[PDB]
Amino acid sequence: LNPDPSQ
Amino acid sequence: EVQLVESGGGLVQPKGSLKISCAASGFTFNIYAMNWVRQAPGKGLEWVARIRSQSNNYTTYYADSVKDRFTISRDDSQSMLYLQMNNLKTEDTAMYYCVRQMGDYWGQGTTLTVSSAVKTPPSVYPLAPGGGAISNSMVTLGCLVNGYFPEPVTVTWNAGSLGSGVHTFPAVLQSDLYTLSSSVTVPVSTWPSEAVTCNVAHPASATSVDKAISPV
Amino acid sequence: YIQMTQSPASLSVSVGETVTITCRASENIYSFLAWYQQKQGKSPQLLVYAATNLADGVPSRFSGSGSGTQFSLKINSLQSEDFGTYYCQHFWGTPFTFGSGTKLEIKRSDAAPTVSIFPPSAAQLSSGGGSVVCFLNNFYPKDINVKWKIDGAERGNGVLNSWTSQDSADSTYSMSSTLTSGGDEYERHNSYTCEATHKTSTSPIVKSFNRAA
Ligand SMILES: *[C@@H]1O[C@H](CO)[C@@H](O[C@@H]2O[C@H](CO)[C@@H](O[C@@H]3O[C@H](CO)[C@@H](O)[C@H](O[C@H]4O[C@H](CO)[C@@H](O)[C@H](O)[C@@H]4O)[C@@H]3O)[C@H](O)[C@H]2NC(C)=O)[C@H](O)[C@H]1NC(C)=O
Repeated sequence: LNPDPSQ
Repeated sequence: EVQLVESGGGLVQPKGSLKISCAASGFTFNIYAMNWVRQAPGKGLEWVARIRSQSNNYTTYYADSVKDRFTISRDDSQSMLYLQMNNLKTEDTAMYYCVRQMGDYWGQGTTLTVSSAVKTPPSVYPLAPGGGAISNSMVTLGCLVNGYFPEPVTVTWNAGSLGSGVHTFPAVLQSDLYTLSSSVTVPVSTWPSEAVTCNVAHPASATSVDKAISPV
Repeated sequence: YIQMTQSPASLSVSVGETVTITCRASENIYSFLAWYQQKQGKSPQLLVYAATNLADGVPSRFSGSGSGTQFSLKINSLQSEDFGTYYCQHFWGTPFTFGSGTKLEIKRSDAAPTVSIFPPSAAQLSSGGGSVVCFLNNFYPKDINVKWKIDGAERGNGVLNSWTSQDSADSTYSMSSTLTSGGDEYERHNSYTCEATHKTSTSPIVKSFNRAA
């Protein structure tokens, strides 16, 4: 569930 | 499970440097964004800094009050997160948290104390009842702990046998020195018929004191 | 920078009662918001992520709702364990700022304090020190008045008080009061009194000792 979200 | 263990925190002279650490395990560290969050004693949570994963070029974010002064980094090879803190100020005194991604897991915290006050062992006193005319089957006893720096201290009763009836009070500063009392309630059958001792520890000054409470 | 203003600062709440803590964002933060519950002495724990999603190992009574600008956490039939401080955080652009906090207390029936007085320790006298300690134990509600009396004459000098956080067991409060005097100043009197006045009574609880006795 997204470890490093880019927005 | 997922775990983040913080370390490295302690007393640092203002205008000094410290490098606090965060060890990660139970999850794929190198794919997660990581951040640090701080909490000054009694105050609310303040976000400090963040770092993205290798795949996103390790791009970093900081808070205005901490920028140019704190540098967040990570060793992916060892699953470690760091915070280099240079030119520390008084308002940087806090519990520092290592938080994963957007906040699903937090570590337990290390304390940072920025102060020019000197490390001092406490004076431990037994608190025994006085005057007389007892209006309770349970008698309350205590231990006063006077003049110590820095926090924290650890008070327990009878090697840990007395789990309940025990109130450990916060602490207060007056002249760069801390002071707290602890209270314990035991039956009259229990005392002085048994030996009720308090176990004061002060990790910093390497002090360990055990005081029995004696009838006056 | 986006400011989050939390309301209310503090809540006093009976078990089984339902409560709603709200959080408003200065600008549109969409759904990038989380709710945390912290307990005193412990680290925060994630309650809701993305404004409306219940996190693992969090009871169903915790309801997250909202999008855009106005968010609110809702607790259904608050259980004794739900005591603590509740924080919100947004994550729409650095810095990810927090709410100011909501302090949540358990509502409980009234209870009078159990007062104990203590003479300066024998060890502290061999040190030139005179501290008089008074314990006020297991009362509710939180606010409580302490007055000191030395030889009948009332003191308001070197008294410092510490309260405890509401404990998990009986939901009560405790407080210590400490008169720290000259050490030489102590031997110039003998009658020592600790006066506690609490909601539960107009008659102050008096506990006292004589030094020369
Ligand atoms: C994190 O940073 C890294 C390293 O900088 C970065 O890796 C690379 O991405 C960039 C694109 O952002 C790549 O650069 C391109 O390379 C291609 C293929 O060789 C070129 O055709 C492109 O040329 C254009 O731009 C030039 C000017 O810069 C012009 O001269 C030209 O006319 C074109 O318009 C472009 O330069 C680079 O090749 C890769 N390298 C790797 C290691 O793959 C990465 O993008 C960053 N990560 C993230 C998530 O942003």
